[PDB]
Amino acid sequence: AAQTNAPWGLARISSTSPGTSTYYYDESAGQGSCVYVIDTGIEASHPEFEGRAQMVKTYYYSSRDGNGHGTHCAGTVGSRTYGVAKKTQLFGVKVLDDNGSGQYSTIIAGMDFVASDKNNRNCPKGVVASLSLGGGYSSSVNSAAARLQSSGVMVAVAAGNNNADARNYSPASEPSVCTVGASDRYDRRSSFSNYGSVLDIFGPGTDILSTWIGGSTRSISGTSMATPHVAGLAAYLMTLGKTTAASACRYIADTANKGDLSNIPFGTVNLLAYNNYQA
Repeated sequence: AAQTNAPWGLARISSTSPGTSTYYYDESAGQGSCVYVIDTGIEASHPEFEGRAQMVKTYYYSSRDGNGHGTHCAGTVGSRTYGVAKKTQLFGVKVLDDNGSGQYSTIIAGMDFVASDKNNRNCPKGVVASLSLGGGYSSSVNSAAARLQSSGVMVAVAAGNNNADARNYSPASEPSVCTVGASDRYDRRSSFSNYGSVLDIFGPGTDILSTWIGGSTRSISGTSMATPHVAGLAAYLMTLGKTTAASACRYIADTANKGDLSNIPFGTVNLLAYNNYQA
Protein backbone atom coordinates (compact mmCIF):
# COMPACT_ATOMS: atom_id res chain seq x y z
CA ALA A 1 0.00 0.00 0.00
CA ALA A 2 1.05 3.60 -0.68
CA GLN A 3 -0.07 6.72 1.20
CA THR A 4 0.80 9.80 -0.82
CA ASN A 5 1.67 13.12 0.82
CA ALA A 6 2.31 11.36 4.10
CA PRO A 7 3.96 13.00 7.12
CA TRP A 8 7.70 12.91 6.61
CA GLY A 9 8.26 10.47 9.47
CA LEU A 10 5.97 7.84 7.97
CA ALA A 11 7.70 8.20 4.62
CA ARG A 12 11.05 7.96 6.40
CA ILE A 13 10.28 4.67 8.13
CA SER A 14 9.55 2.98 4.79
CA SER A 15 12.51 4.48 2.90
CA THR A 16 16.22 3.89 2.46
CA SER A 17 16.62 7.66 1.88
CA PRO A 18 15.39 10.91 3.42
CA GLY A 19 13.48 13.41 1.36
CA THR A 20 10.48 11.43 0.13
CA SER A 21 6.82 11.87 1.02
CA THR A 22 5.02 8.57 0.30
CA TYR A 23 4.57 5.94 3.04
CA TYR A 24 4.70 2.32 1.81
CA TYR A 25 3.47 -0.54 3.99
CA ASP A 26 1.84 -3.95 3.88
CA GLU A 27 -1.96 -3.62 3.86
CA SER A 28 -2.26 -5.84 6.96
CA ALA A 29 -1.39 -2.59 8.75
CA GLY A 30 -1.16 -4.02 12.27
CA GLN A 31 -4.61 -5.64 12.19
CA GLY A 32 -4.98 -8.03 15.12
CA SER A 33 -2.33 -6.29 17.23
CA CYS A 34 -2.90 -3.89 20.11
CA VAL A 35 -0.93 -0.85 21.29
CA TYR A 36 -1.34 0.67 24.73
CA VAL A 37 -0.57 4.41 24.85
CA ILE A 38 0.38 5.21 28.45
CA ASP A 39 0.07 8.98 28.56
CA THR A 40 -2.39 11.84 29.07
CA GLY A 41 -5.22 9.84 27.46
CA ILE A 42 -6.58 9.59 23.91
CA GLU A 43 -9.44 11.52 22.31
CA ALA A 44 -10.95 8.31 20.98
CA SER A 45 -13.78 10.18 19.21
CA HIS A 46 -11.30 11.74 16.77
CA PRO A 47 -12.36 10.70 13.24
CA GLU A 48 -8.74 9.74 12.59
CA PHE A 49 -9.06 6.74 14.95
CA GLU A 50 -12.07 5.24 13.14
CA GLY A 51 -13.47 3.57 16.26
CA ARG A 52 -10.21 1.66 16.88
CA ALA A 53 -9.21 3.70 19.95
CA GLN A 54 -10.63 3.46 23.45
CA MET A 55 -9.72 4.54 26.96
CA VAL A 56 -9.32 1.58 29.30
CA LYS A 57 -7.92 3.17 32.49
CA THR A 58 -7.43 6.50 34.20
CA TYR A 59 -6.05 7.52 37.59
CA TYR A 60 -7.71 10.98 37.48
CA TYR A 61 -11.20 12.47 37.44
CA SER A 62 -11.58 11.86 33.70
CA SER A 63 -10.18 9.50 31.11
CA ARG A 64 -10.35 12.30 28.54
CA ASP A 65 -7.15 13.79 27.14
CA GLY A 66 -7.28 17.41 28.29
CA ASN A 67 -3.71 18.00 27.08
CA GLY A 68 -3.24 16.63 23.55
CA HIS A 69 0.08 14.84 24.05
CA GLY A 70 -1.41 11.36 24.38
CA THR A 71 -3.73 11.91 21.43
CA HIS A 72 -0.77 13.00 19.30
CA CYS A 73 1.28 9.94 20.26
CA ALA A 74 -1.69 7.61 19.66
CA GLY A 75 -2.15 9.21 16.25
CA THR A 76 1.43 8.39 15.29
CA VAL A 77 0.92 4.77 16.39
CA GLY A 78 -2.33 4.13 14.61
CA SER A 79 -4.38 6.96 13.11
CA ARG A 80 -5.60 6.55 9.54
CA THR A 81 -3.54 9.48 8.16
CA TYR A 82 -0.79 10.02 10.72
CA GLY A 83 -0.20 6.47 11.94
CA VAL A 84 2.33 3.73 11.29
CA ALA A 85 -0.03 0.80 12.01
CA LYS A 86 -3.29 2.01 10.53
CA LYS A 87 -5.43 -1.00 11.60
CA THR A 88 -4.11 -1.64 15.12
CA GLN A 89 -6.32 -1.38 18.19
CA LEU A 90 -5.35 1.49 20.51
CA PHE A 91 -5.88 1.37 24.29
CA GLY A 92 -5.38 4.50 26.38
CA VAL A 93 -4.06 4.44 29.94
CA LYS A 94 -4.11 7.91 31.51
CA VAL A 95 -1.19 8.07 33.95
CA LEU A 96 -0.45 11.75 33.23
CA ASP A 97 -2.72 14.63 34.22
CA ASP A 98 -3.89 17.30 31.80
CA ASN A 99 -0.74 19.34 32.48
CA GLY A 100 1.30 16.36 31.30
CA SER A 101 2.64 15.43 34.75
CA GLY A 102 2.36 12.24 36.76
CA GLN A 103 3.76 10.68 39.90
CA TYR A 104 6.06 7.71 39.45
CA SER A 105 3.77 5.62 41.67
CA THR A 106 0.89 6.21 39.24
CA ILE A 107 3.08 5.49 36.21
CA ILE A 108 4.24 2.21 37.80
CA ALA A 109 0.64 1.23 38.53
CA GLY A 110 -0.24 1.95 34.90
CA MET A 111 2.52 -0.32 33.62
CA ASP A 112 1.45 -3.18 35.87
CA PHE A 113 -2.12 -2.50 34.74
CA VAL A 114 -1.16 -3.08 31.10
CA ALA A 115 0.70 -6.30 31.93
CA SER A 116 -2.54 -7.70 33.35
CA ASP A 117 -5.12 -5.92 31.18
CA LYS A 118 -3.79 -7.39 27.95
CA ASN A 119 -5.35 -10.66 29.16
CA ASN A 120 -8.73 -8.90 28.87
CA ARG A 121 -8.17 -7.89 25.24
CA ASN A 122 -8.08 -9.65 21.87
CA CYS A 123 -4.59 -9.17 20.44
CA PRO A 124 -3.80 -12.38 18.54
CA LYS A 125 -0.87 -10.77 16.72
CA GLY A 126 0.69 -9.32 19.88
CA VAL A 127 0.78 -6.41 22.29
CA VAL A 128 2.88 -3.22 22.37
CA ALA A 129 3.10 -0.39 24.91
CA SER A 130 4.25 3.13 24.03
CA LEU A 131 5.62 5.24 26.90
CA SER A 132 6.32 8.82 25.82
CA LEU A 133 7.21 9.89 29.35
CA GLY A 134 9.99 9.83 31.88
CA GLY A 135 11.95 11.58 34.58
CA GLY A 136 15.07 11.07 36.64
CA TYR A 137 16.53 7.64 37.33
CA SER A 138 14.36 5.32 39.41
CA SER A 139 15.07 1.62 39.86
CA SER A 140 11.38 1.06 40.68
CA VAL A 141 10.25 2.71 37.43
CA ASN A 142 12.79 0.69 35.45
CA SER A 143 11.68 -2.51 37.17
CA ALA A 144 8.04 -1.82 36.27
CA ALA A 145 9.01 -1.36 32.62
CA ALA A 146 11.03 -4.59 32.80
CA ARG A 147 8.02 -6.46 34.22
CA LEU A 148 5.76 -5.14 31.47
CA GLN A 149 8.24 -6.32 28.84
CA SER A 150 8.72 -9.69 30.56
CA SER A 151 4.93 -10.22 30.58
CA GLY A 152 4.90 -10.34 26.77
CA VAL A 153 4.49 -6.69 25.76
CA MET A 154 6.86 -4.90 23.39
CA VAL A 155 7.75 -1.82 25.49
CA ALA A 156 8.94 1.28 23.63
CA VAL A 157 10.05 4.25 25.77
CA ALA A 158 11.23 7.78 25.01
CA ALA A 159 14.93 8.47 25.51
CA GLY A 160 14.18 11.95 26.86
CA ASN A 161 14.63 15.53 25.64
CA ASN A 162 17.63 16.74 27.66
CA ASN A 163 20.40 16.38 25.04
CA ALA A 164 22.06 14.19 27.67
CA ASP A 165 22.96 10.58 28.35
CA ALA A 166 19.72 8.63 28.84
CA ARG A 167 21.38 6.45 31.52
CA ASN A 168 20.18 9.06 34.05
CA TYR A 169 16.48 8.88 33.12
CA SER A 170 13.70 6.35 33.63
CA PRO A 171 12.26 4.28 32.10
CA ALA A 172 14.74 5.23 29.32
CA SER A 173 17.64 3.59 31.17
CA GLU A 174 15.97 0.18 31.61
CA PRO A 175 18.08 -2.21 29.49
CA SER A 176 15.33 -4.69 28.62
CA VAL A 177 12.93 -2.24 26.93
CA CYS A 178 13.29 -0.40 23.60
CA THR A 179 14.67 3.12 24.22
CA VAL A 180 13.96 5.48 21.33
CA GLY A 181 15.90 8.60 20.34
CA ALA A 182 14.68 11.25 17.89
CA SER A 183 15.84 12.33 14.42
CA ASP A 184 14.81 15.06 11.98
CA ARG A 185 13.81 15.08 8.32
CA TYR A 186 17.42 15.59 7.22
CA ASP A 187 18.62 12.52 9.16
CA ARG A 188 20.20 14.60 11.93
CA ARG A 189 19.91 13.69 15.58
CA SER A 190 17.18 15.95 16.94
CA SER A 191 18.72 18.83 18.87
CA PHE A 192 17.01 17.82 22.13
CA SER A 193 17.34 14.03 21.83
CA ASN A 194 19.05 12.14 24.59
CA TYR A 195 21.77 9.69 23.56
CA GLY A 196 23.96 7.01 25.11
CA SER A 197 24.58 3.29 25.09
CA VAL A 198 21.08 2.58 26.48
CA LEU A 199 19.41 3.77 23.26
CA ASP A 200 18.30 0.97 20.95
CA ILE A 201 16.96 2.89 17.95
CA PHE A 202 16.07 6.31 16.55
CA GLY A 203 12.77 7.34 15.05
CA PRO A 204 11.34 10.52 13.53
CA GLY A 205 10.89 13.09 16.28
CA THR A 206 11.26 16.66 14.93
CA ASP A 207 8.20 18.37 13.41
CA ILE A 208 5.82 15.40 13.53
CA LEU A 209 2.25 15.99 12.35
CA SER A 210 -0.42 13.98 14.16
CA THR A 211 -3.83 14.15 15.81
CA TRP A 212 -4.69 16.61 18.57
CA ILE A 213 -7.62 17.19 20.89
CA GLY A 214 -10.71 18.96 19.63
CA GLY A 215 -10.66 16.84 16.48
CA SER A 216 -7.62 18.76 15.25
CA THR A 217 -4.02 18.15 14.15
CA ARG A 218 -0.67 19.77 14.84
CA SER A 219 3.05 19.29 14.42
CA ILE A 220 5.22 19.00 17.55
CA SER A 221 8.66 17.63 18.42
CA GLY A 222 10.15 15.29 20.98
CA THR A 223 11.40 11.83 21.74
CA SER A 224 7.73 11.45 22.70
CA MET A 225 7.00 11.59 18.95
CA ALA A 226 9.75 9.15 17.94
CA THR A 227 8.60 6.50 20.43
CA PRO A 228 5.15 5.86 18.86
CA HIS A 229 6.76 5.45 15.42
CA VAL A 230 8.70 2.52 16.88
CA ALA A 231 5.69 1.21 18.82
CA GLY A 232 3.54 1.28 15.68
CA LEU A 233 6.34 -0.32 13.68
CA ALA A 234 6.56 -3.16 16.21
CA ALA A 235 2.80 -3.76 16.00
CA TYR A 236 3.00 -3.75 12.20
CA LEU A 237 5.90 -6.24 12.15
CA MET A 238 4.23 -8.51 14.71
CA THR A 239 1.07 -8.62 12.59
CA LEU A 240 3.26 -9.66 9.65
CA GLY A 241 4.63 -12.49 11.81
CA LYS A 242 8.21 -11.27 11.37
CA THR A 243 8.94 -10.87 15.10
CA THR A 244 7.45 -11.17 18.60
CA ALA A 245 7.03 -8.84 21.57
CA ALA A 246 10.16 -10.27 23.20
CA SER A 247 12.30 -9.95 20.06
CA ALA A 248 10.88 -6.91 18.24
CA CYS A 249 13.32 -4.30 19.55
CA ARG A 250 16.27 -6.45 18.46
CA TYR A 251 14.58 -7.14 15.12
CA ILE A 252 13.99 -3.44 14.51
CA ALA A 253 17.66 -2.78 15.30
CA ASP A 254 18.71 -5.70 13.04
CA THR A 255 16.70 -4.32 10.11
CA ALA A 256 17.27 -0.59 10.69
CA ASN A 257 18.88 1.84 8.31
CA LYS A 258 22.46 1.89 9.60
CA GLY A 259 24.98 4.71 9.72
CA ASP A 260 22.73 7.30 8.08
CA LEU A 261 22.21 9.78 10.94
CA SER A 262 24.44 12.76 11.68
CA ASN A 263 25.54 14.07 15.09
CA ILE A 264 25.30 10.66 16.75
CA PRO A 265 27.77 10.71 19.67
CA PHE A 266 30.49 8.09 19.70
CA GLY A 267 29.08 5.07 21.54
CA THR A 268 25.41 5.65 20.62
CA VAL A 269 23.80 3.42 17.99
CA ASN A 270 23.40 4.91 14.52
CA LEU A 271 20.20 3.04 13.66
CA LEU A 272 16.99 4.48 12.20
CA ALA A 273 13.74 2.50 12.33
CA TYR A 274 12.82 1.01 8.95
CA ASN A 275 9.98 -1.31 7.92
CA ASN A 276 11.91 -2.97 5.04
CA TYR A 277 8.68 -3.10 3.06
CA GLN A 278 9.15 -4.01 -0.61
CA ALA A 279 6.09 -2.89 -2.58
